Amino acid sequence: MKEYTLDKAHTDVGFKIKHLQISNVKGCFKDYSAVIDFDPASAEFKKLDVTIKIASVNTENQTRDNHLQQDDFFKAKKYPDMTFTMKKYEKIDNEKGKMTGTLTIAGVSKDIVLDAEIGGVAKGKDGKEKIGFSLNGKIKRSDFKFATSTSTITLSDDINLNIEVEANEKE
Amino acid sequence: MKEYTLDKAHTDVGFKIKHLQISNVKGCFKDYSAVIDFDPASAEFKKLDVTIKIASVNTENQTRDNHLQQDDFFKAKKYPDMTFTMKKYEKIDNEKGKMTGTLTIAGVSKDIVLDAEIGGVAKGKDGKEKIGFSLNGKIKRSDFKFATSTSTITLSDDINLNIEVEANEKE
Amino acid sequence: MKEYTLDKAHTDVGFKIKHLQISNVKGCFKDYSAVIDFDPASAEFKKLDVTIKIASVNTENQTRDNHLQQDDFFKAKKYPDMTFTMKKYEKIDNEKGKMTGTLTIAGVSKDIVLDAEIGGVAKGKDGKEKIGFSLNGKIKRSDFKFATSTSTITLSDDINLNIEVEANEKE
Amino acid sequence: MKEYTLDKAHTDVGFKIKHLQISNVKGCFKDYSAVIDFDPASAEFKKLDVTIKIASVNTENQTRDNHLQQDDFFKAKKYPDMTFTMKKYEKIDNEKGKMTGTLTIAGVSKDIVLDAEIGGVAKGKDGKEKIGFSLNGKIKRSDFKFATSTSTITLSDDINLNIEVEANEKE
Repeated sequence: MKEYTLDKAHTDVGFKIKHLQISNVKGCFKDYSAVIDFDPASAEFKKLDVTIKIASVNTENQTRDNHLQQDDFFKAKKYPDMTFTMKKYEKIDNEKGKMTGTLTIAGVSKDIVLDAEIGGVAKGKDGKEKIGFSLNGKIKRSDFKFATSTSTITLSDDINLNIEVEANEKE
Repeated sequence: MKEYTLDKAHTDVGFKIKHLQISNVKGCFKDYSAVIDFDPASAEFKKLDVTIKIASVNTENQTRDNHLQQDDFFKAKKYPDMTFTMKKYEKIDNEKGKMTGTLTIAGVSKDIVLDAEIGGVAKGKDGKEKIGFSLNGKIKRSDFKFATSTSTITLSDDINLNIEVEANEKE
Repeated sequence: MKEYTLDKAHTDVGFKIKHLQISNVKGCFKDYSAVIDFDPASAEFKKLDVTIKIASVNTENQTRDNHLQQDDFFKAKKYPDMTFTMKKYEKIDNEKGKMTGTLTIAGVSKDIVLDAEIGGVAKGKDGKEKIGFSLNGKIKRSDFKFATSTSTITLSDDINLNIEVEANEKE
Repeated sequence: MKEYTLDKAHTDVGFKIKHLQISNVKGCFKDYSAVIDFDPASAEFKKLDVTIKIASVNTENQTRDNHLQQDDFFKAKKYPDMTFTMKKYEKIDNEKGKMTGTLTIAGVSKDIVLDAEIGGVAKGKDGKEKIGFSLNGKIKRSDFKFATSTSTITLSDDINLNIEVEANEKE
């Protein structure tokens, strides 16, 4: 038997413990097209049709973006683009209305409601029109059989859409 | 009715989705004392008794460390220190043995097994002894009624102990 | 050395593994009062004020109901009842409208939107009026600092309200 | 405007909220073979080699068992059986020892340690030998690239082995 004294400098009294952390993935699409018909006399949308290139996704992370394109997500090879087609705008007042339309994600289509909020209608610098509005709403991955392999525990079943639009008149 | 064209520069086609991520909290204690009795003739521990100042915790994060001291964790005001007392060392070979002892966390005591691995026995520069060994083992929060408020989902019930020791002879 | 043969009848080749499962808690309140003013000429609500006795909760489970009354949830001793007060009904059509009101949970108050769906307006058997409608909407625990101790991982931050009402005229 | 009174009998003041629950899957295998060489003079194992038919899994649930056989788990078509081969038994005392061996799950092989606990050595009714022992240890899914598609959040990375054996002498 012999007695020792720790060398505190090369001793580590250590532990490891596993925890969960919840976080929002925020993202946009860099490339999309839209057709916008709007009547400032009555603050009603007449036609709103959007096409989004799945390829142009951006969640501030290079390799998750690539991963989004694969079979367990978008299947961008087979289904390059997602689309929204307005079917009905039901006015609440000049600032607010309920928009109903058909969303299509990887070939599966469902009708969704978005909350339209008109953040501002104007005549621009040059005397030609502008508008600024938002579309907001929650859709469920499950309604679109989207990313079915991934559990609703790991990744939320709810996707929150925030479409923020500025837009100028045509020709 | 009037037709518009998105201004892609001030338009954001955006989404938010919640996901979970698992991660290890790694930590040590900066301040502890120990008594170490070891027989290099037989590579057996004879006495190993450790006291750790809960206050000296470090998980590379200032405000979690403070939080660790509160009621839902250590209760460092009431129970300033955690202690380990060896009761039995059962040798496997010169490199390996099973250590049994009493761990006390916030006044609750349980007997635990650690896996002793002797990483090296030597005579130092000055002809006085040194040893380097590790103690490893898993303990359960639940066995110590520790952090009972926190679910075993958020934070794992299993804590992994890694004690890495270098140590020199006495007097 | 000696050779043995398993007795398959008293041998168990076993394993244990921990998994997570997501589930909806569904619940109602057995005891509440309400004041309902509604104009069948225009299908507009005029006044809707509800008081719910927290005590009368029911989630098909005896001991969770008790637990709901405690500090980490409702605090029913201090705050026996939750209340809803309509501030505005904005009509969409005769079947649908957006209801805005003040919800109060344990003394904290926030304005919420519910989706009113009029499932049917009638003159009853006896020539006196009836109506059947639903109020639906999502509120966030966090907006009401509700059950703050419980993580948004264990229990969802989103509560989904489904108020299903049948109701007859007065005097 | 007109005033109504709830019909409490056909009114439901309801809510839905999502929570997580952690649970142990307990399971065994109904069909396996083993070779057991053991020396009661010294309480040492000499050879222990086990083959388990993945097909014979049982987790008290019909359709999860089927699911276990598929690509995201066992791949029982390609890899019908898992195997354990003892490489070393290191004795602690007559009741306890550390067993090291090669586990093979779906063609991937790793060396694992089990804790042998001899629950009893005897001469049976007929004067022929019996033994009762347990093998216990934790293995990591990740070490065997097992069920890689499933997150370590949904399903724990740690599998706990409990092999409980009764066994009689040969010929």
